[PDB]
Amino acid sequence: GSSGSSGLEEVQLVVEPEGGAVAPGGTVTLTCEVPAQPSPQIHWMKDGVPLPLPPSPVLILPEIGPQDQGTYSCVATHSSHGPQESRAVSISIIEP
Repeated sequence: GSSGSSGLEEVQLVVEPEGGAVAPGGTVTLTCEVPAQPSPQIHWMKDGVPLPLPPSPVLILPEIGPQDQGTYSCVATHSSHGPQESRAVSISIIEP
């Protein structure tokens, strides 16, 4: 958190659903395809730790559950750019 600072970010992480939640056993899609960059350096972190998976502009997490719950985030790193971490998406289970 923070007292109340306002900032911007080039990267626009897109999760599905947008809300960032799904039933216990669904499938989510983490799209971080930067508009300015065609094939930038896409990354995936879970709780401040690099997950064992190949870097791609599309990361689907089928069969989500309680263990899946957490907070993901895509980081873009390429020429004329720096370590920019997109908003953190907290994936949780919905109780319909």
